[PDB]
Amino acid sequence: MIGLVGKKVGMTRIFTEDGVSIPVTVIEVEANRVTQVKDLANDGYRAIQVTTGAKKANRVTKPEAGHFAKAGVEAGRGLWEFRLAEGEEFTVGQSISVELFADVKKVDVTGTSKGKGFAGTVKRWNFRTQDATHGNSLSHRVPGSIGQNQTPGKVFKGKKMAGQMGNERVTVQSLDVVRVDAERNLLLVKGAVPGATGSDLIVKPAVKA
Amino acid sequence: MIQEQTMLNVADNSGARRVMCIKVLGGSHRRYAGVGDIIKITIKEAIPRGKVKKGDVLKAVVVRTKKGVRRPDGSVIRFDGNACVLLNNNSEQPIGTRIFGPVTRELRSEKFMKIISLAPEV
Amino acid sequence: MRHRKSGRQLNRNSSHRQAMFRNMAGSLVRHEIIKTTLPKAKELRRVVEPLITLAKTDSVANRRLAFARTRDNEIVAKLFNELGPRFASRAGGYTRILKCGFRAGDNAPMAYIELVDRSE
Amino acid sequence: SNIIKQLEQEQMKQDVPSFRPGDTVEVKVWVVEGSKKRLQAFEGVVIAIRNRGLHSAFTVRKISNGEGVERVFQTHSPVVDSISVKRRGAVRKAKLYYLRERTGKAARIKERLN
Amino acid sequence: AVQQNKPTRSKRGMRRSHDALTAVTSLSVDKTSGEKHLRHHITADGYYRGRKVIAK
RNA sequence: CGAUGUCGGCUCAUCACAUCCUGGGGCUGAAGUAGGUCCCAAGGGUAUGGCUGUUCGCCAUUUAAAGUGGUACGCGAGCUGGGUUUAGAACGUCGUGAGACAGUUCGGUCCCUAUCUGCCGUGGGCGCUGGAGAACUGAGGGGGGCUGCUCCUAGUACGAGAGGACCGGAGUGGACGCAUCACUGGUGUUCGGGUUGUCAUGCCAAUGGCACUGCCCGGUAGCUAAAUGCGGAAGAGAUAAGUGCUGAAAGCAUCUAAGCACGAAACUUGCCCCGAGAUGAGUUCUCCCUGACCCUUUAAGGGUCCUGAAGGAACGUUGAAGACGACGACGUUGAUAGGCCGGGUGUGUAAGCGCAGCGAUGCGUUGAGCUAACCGGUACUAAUGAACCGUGAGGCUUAACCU
RNA sequence: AAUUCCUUGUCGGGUAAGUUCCGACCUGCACGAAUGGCGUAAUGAUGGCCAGGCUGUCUCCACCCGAGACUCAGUGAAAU
RNA sequence: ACACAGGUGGUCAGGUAGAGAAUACCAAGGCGCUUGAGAGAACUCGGGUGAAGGAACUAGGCAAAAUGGUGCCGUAACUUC
RNA sequence: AGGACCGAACCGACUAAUGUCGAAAAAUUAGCGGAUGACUUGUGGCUGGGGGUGAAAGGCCAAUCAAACCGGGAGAUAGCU
Repeated sequence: MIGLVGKKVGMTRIFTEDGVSIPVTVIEVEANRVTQVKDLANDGYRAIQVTTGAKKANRVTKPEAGHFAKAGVEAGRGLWEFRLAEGEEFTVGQSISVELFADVKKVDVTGTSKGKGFAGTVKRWNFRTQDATHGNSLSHRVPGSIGQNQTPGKVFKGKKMAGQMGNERVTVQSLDVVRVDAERNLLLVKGAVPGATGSDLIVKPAVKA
Repeated sequence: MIQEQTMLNVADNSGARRVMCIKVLGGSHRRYAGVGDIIKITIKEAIPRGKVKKGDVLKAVVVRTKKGVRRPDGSVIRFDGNACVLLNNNSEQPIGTRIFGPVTRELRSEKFMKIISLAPEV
Repeated sequence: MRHRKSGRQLNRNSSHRQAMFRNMAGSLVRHEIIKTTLPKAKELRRVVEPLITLAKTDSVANRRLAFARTRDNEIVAKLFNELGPRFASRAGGYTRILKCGFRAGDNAPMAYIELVDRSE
Repeated sequence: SNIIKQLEQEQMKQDVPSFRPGDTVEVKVWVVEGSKKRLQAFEGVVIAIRNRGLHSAFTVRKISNGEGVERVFQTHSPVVDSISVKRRGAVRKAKLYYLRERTGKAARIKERLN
Repeated sequence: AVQQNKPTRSKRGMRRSHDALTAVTSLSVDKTSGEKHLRHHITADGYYRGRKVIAK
């Protein structure tokens, strides 16, 4: 089934009547407007493309402005589309609310993780550091050996080395949905989700049922 | 957070006063023992008249930790020292007759009934 | 990675950085316009403009607190007597930065920082 | 944020008494043993208070039979029922962490008498 | 740590292909004095956005 | 031999299967639990310490197991230098002696700024053919694949008893990986406070400089673990060893020759990520350009004037984005940054004055004063009008429908 | 044993675990009395072993402050 | 070999605290060391702090951490006293 | 009184890190030993190469020592590259 696009809004905890406190991530899921519906006849697959939020009138380009005007949908920030499960249908211009998550229990949240920049092997791949004393010289956090000898004669592809860490989309799956608030457009999910505050997130029902 | 080579006090009156943890049981490559995990210890100094002598290896259960324990609502319990209770290596069965100091309720595993009963508090 | 951190280091230690802003804040008040590098000028807005805000209301405690910064009785006199009343109705933004090319010695991006005054 | 702050506000409790570090406090907490619910009393000295709104918490240290016990209570958790103040320590430090090292006659503090 | 064969002038030029400078090609004309200057920068004589700012 | 650095340890691994564990089976001198042996199986996992330079080995205590080998007995332009293997010295022994001894002890310089291949990241150029802005399909590639214990079944089957299942379900752990900062904490030389010596601001009071942040006590935001959530699947397809149904050759029998069934953490998919430079360069949606002159070696030709749109770039303010590029937001039709207002947080009752005391000091004003990166607002300052790049309806052949 | 190949001799002490160390025996391969033998208080930047305190040595690293590394302007090498 | 973190004999040598020519901060006097400006990655160098544990590291407590002054009390084995 | 004790100048160089095309053809930083003596140091002398000097390492004798440096025999010789 289709997901929804929301914005991460900090974190909080919910106190239950029995005493236990549930850490919850707050996701602001306002109305999602369908801008385009894809069908097997034309696109070879069925999907719905949705938009959310708002954009400055002078900031949206003409190609994007015409695309929204065709669907009669107010311009929003970015576009995302979700594949259909063959059991439901949608129409252009339809608005989708967070209420569809009322009957679900597990969700999958996808977002861009925080960017750590160029990271070393110790931080990136949990490499073990070498001794800080006992004669060690300029080799306290160095990766160490990266190959065997002449017989391979090369470093194998996929070697773990320092490089860019974070700033890629990652998915946290099977997260418990704690509360849904349609009128206030909130979705409380137990746990933590990728990305920093204000980052766009995609929420869909858990697939590992 | 009890790991190998850690000093522990003895809550019971078995005659031991200070013990060394030499192994954390319950899993391969386990790092440190929790609130109520079984550990293997060696006695470093005990009462001469006690039933347990120095330099003997026997199991033990942690009852108090300096690091503390976490409650489901976010509360924590912390102590000024680490304490344990002695065992029999074949059946858990704390050999002590009385245990001093508070004991947390995390040990209620349908089994440590003897420990909790002897506990002056909780 | 300095996420959400603020405050330029300017290749100086804390003590040197604090003194340099202290002097160069005092110079700006004295002359009402100075020429510096762009990074230095931007960081000064956060140490000079608070001083003018303090000078808005004249009091013994404020005078002592103002003196503890810039450690100059001339500057303290200049504040509370001219800068204070001049900016009485001004809600911040007492400074203005104007880029003025590059320094010949090392090609440092240079800029003029000057109070919103001197319209005589 | 506005959304978060509004969300936490509805979970507050307005019956939180005003207390300061160094004040002797007895905090009543709920205890559950299978199906029975009881009230347990924890009396001690507040050595640190953390103010963060719904996340505010304080820690209480008491001298038990042999060693001290430090417990951190979440102020707005349902587990805590009531907080009562007996003494008013005349300390002038936000965090009384130095009391851990001290013991005996050196762990006592004066009375505010205000 | 050191080369086994001296790179050719072809490789040298190929590496240097990215060292070319770029012209500003963005010179704005002052509103009043009509003096060419870098964008968002004061003119040589001390004008900016028309009004004189240096007075020196 | 115009030089291929040698034993161990550390870091980092990768492959084989003659499999240590987990998985599937045959036989058993297999009652059950637990075994013995053989076959299939390399997906993942596959200890910590004491002694010794040791590999090894002995010993202590864990685990489901602490597998065997290849890779210059893997890995010193990655680290160490304990052993061995220079020069000093001593012991035993051999020699008249200099000296020697896989005999033993004490001490004893480990260089290299990476051109190429390789690998981990990140960009520019051009191409994909009229240009441009978006959203995708997915060839293909990679990541992950571990498991203990407790309870129910059940104290059931089995067994004289003692002992004690298979299959299936639930809960809770260890190790490993991803994400995050709500909680518990670390850090917090940009916040507050205490205090020692000394110099200075005319002096008292009050402050600042220096002494590792002078030494300390707390601590915001960020980053972060010890903290907190989540993951290993289920299912499907074709199979290995193995078990079969029907069934002739060979009137019988026979799992096989025809045909039809099941059958493992292996294989393909399912889960997550990259991905159209996939030159086989893909699909969809939207936007922009439809003015004239001439020249010839009349060609997908060249030249001139006028127009240059969509959009892009550049510049500026910048960012939970970042080595630099890149990426995201904003540029007044404006909350992008700074300041300012209010709040929060932290530290903790400022200075001044008054009162009590001979004084240090105490009390009142006063939970005051000051507060970095946080929250909500506010055009006060800075994000300038413009210039620059990018054009003018987009080749040939053929096929199908209008004409 | 600064001497011992067999050897980690045998027993005891110390450790949960001791090829090291300490004590005792002598089967001294191959100690031995001024190329001196056995003791010896004090002394030693001398060898070995153990204990208390102490700690980022380590389980397991995290953050922070400075100088380089990175970008811009000027100058401008080296082995090969 | 250099406008080189090295070496080079003698004399004068103030204030506050201090036993002191140690050490900290200063006077007279002399200097900021002849490339700068930014950014605030890995990693290297020199430092600061650290939850729980406290040598489990390692050939080896290497390196770090710790102890550190004055006065009074008290101070073992052994000994050439 | 002391080849006495602690500790600066001064003399020396036990450990670690940095530095190895370095700031330096043995240094820097933090610790470390002696520091009234068999001490250390300025100036000037004497000992000359199969010789000197040596609290003895084959150490030192102008950054060179199991026989210094310079010139000569000398185009030594080289069954070797």
